Amino acid sequence: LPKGSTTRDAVDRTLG
Amino acid sequence: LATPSPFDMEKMVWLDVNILEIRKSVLENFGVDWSKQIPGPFAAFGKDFV
Repeated sequence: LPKGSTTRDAVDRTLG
Repeated sequence: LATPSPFDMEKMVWLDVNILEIRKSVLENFGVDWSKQIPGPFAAFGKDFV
């Protein structure tokens, strides 16, 4: 995904 | 003369679930497709003897 996307943040918030 | 509590405090459980899935696919269709069944030769004869 592109660096600034919101989907990238949502991905970063999974698998905690 | 003792009485029970209305209910019993139970331990609480937190559940964390993860489902991950990736799908990938490739499709190609290339080349020349020719006819495979074609008409063949013909021969006919006819006569009136009488």
